Amino acid sequence: AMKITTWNVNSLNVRLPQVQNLLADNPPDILVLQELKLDQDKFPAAALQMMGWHCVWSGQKTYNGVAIVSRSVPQDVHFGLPALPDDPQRRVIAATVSGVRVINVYCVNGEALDSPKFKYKEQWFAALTEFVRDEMTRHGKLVLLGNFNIAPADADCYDPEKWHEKIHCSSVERQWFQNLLDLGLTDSLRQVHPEGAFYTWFDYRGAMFQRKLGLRIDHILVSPAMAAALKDVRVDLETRALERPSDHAPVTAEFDW
DNA sequence: GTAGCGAAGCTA
Ligand SMILES: [Mn+2]
Ligand SMILES: [Mn+2]
Repeated sequence: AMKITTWNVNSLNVRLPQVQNLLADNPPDILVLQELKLDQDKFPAAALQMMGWHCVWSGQKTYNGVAIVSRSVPQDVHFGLPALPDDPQRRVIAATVSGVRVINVYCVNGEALDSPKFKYKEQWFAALTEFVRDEMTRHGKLVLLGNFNIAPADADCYDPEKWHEKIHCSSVERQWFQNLLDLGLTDSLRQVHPEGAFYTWFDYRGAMFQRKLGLRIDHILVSPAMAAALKDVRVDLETRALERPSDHAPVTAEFDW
C-alpha cells in the first residue's frame, strides 16, 4: 500500500499549518508540494523533521519552488531538467522513495498564448518530456505529478467555449500533455473516474470555488506498473474550503500491490 | 477583480 498526495500550496510559509494537518490526519506515504515561494535556506525543515518526515526541496525567492516529503528517505535526488540546464526557475525535483521514482513538477503556467512565457512553456515541456522518457528507462514504478497548468479536455474546464484556445486549455497545450501520456503514462484520475468534473484549481477572484467553477490542472501520471496497482484518486476539496486557502486543491492517489 | 510577495509590480 502507498498513498501519494500532490498539492500546489502557493506559499509554504502561509500554508504550513495546513500542510501539517494533511500530514497528521490520514497522512500519505509521500507528499509533494509546488509553488513554495521561499528560498532554499527558508524551508521549514525543522518543523517537518520534528514530525518524522524527510524533506528534499528546491527553492528560490518569491516564485516557483518544489519539495518532496516522505516517511522513507528520498534517494538519488535530481534537480531540474538536463535539457534545460541554465533555467534558474526551480520547477522540477525527482527522487526515488520506496522503489517509486517520484518526479515533482511545477510546470510553466504560460500566462497567455501570445506571451513570451508561452514559448518558455513550450520549450520547458519539451525538456520535461525528454527527461521523463529517460527516467522511465530505469524505473518501472514512476509517478510524474504536480501542477501541469494544462486542463487535458473539455470536461476539465468549467466553460469550454469561453476558454476556447485560451491558456491551460489550448489544443497546443493539450498536445504537450498528450506527449507526456505517449511515453507510457496514465492519467490516474481519469482511469478511476472517466467521467465527471474534478476541478483542482479555482480562481481566488469572483468566488469561483463557491461557484465550483474551476479547471483540472493538477494531475498524477503513472507508469504501467503503477496503473495496474491503482486503487483510487481523490481531490481534497475540504482543504480548498478552509479559511485563507490555496487556490489549488490537494490530489491524492492510492495504490495497493 | 484576489492572493502572496515585497515594498511597486510581477506572477498566477
Ligand atoms: Mn472547445
Ligand atoms: Mn499563484
